[PDB]
Amino acid sequence: VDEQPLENYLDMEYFGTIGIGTPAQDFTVVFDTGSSNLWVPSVYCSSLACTNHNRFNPEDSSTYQSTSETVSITYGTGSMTGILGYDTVQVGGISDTNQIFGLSETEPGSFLYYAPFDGILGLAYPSISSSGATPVFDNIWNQGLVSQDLFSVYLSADDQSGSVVIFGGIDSSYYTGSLNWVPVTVEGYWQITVDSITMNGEAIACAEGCQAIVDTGTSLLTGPTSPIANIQSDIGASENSDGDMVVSCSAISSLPDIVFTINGVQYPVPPSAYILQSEGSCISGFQGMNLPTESGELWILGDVFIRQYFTVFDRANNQVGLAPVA
Repeated sequence: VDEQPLENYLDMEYFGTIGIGTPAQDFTVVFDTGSSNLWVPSVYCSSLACTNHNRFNPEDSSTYQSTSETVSITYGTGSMTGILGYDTVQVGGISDTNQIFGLSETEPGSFLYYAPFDGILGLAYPSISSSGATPVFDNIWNQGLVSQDLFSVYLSADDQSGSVVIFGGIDSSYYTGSLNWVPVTVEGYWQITVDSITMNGEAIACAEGCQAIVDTGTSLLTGPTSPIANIQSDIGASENSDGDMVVSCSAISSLPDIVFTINGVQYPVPPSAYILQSEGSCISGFQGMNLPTESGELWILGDVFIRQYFTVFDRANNQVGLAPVA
C-alpha cells in the first residue's frame, strides 16, 4: 500500500527517512511504537547531539507555521526540550499535511550524540503524547489519507534490507499462516497481557500474567530485574568482568525455545533470536529493567520479539495482530 522502508542498524535500531517542509528537508527518525511524539533537531539547537544530526530550518519551508507552545520529552536514555510547529510531513509516500511536530532547542547530555538517527516518530496513542501533540498516524487518519485505521511492521534480521512500515494496510507475503488478535488493555503504549512465559513446559516467569508493551523502539526483551534474573540463569547467561550478560555460543544449538503465551496462543522465541551473536561473542537478548507504572511492572517485547512476529497495530479495534514472519 503505502510502504515506509526502514534501515536495519546492527539489529539494534530501525529508522527511516521522512521529509519535512516544502521543499522537503530530510531526517532519519526511529519509528517508535513506544512513544507518540514526532520531533527532529532544529537550527535553534546547539547541544552536542545537534552538532552532528540534520537540523530543521523553519525559514526554508514555505508551509511552516509556528506556535507558542513548548514540549519536553524524557526518554529511556535521552531527552529533549523544544517548541512545537506545523508543517507538511512526507511519511511512507503520504503527504501528511498540517502535522504538529517538535523542534528541539536542547538535547542534553550525549546519548543522542552517538545515535545514528536524528529524531523520533512515535506510533503509540495520543494520551501519552507530550503537550498532547497529535501523533503522526492520528493526523493521517483524521485527514482520510489511509483507507484502514491500522499499520504493520516487518523488522528484518541479520543487518538485511526489507524492514518496512505499512500504513493503512496489511501485506500477507510477510507472514506465514493467519493473524491472531490481542486486545490492548491500557491505551497509551501498545499494552497487552502476557499469560505466562514458559521454557520446557514450565513457567519460569510471569507465571500468573503480566503486562507488556509491544515496542519497536527498544532493542531487547526487557523485564523487571528479578524475573529477568531467573531467565538469565535458565539460559546459562553470566555477568562477566565488564558487566555484560554473556552466554557460550554452543548454547544456541541446545537451548529450548522460550514461549510467550498471549491470549491463550503460544509464541515461541528460539535461541537464535534471544541470543545475540556479536560474532566473537554471544550475549543474552534479555535485559533487566524496572519500569514502574500504575500497571506495576512492565515487560517490553522489543525488536528481539518483533523480528519473529509480523505485528499489526490496529487503531480501529484497539488490538495487536501477530503471526510468524515468512
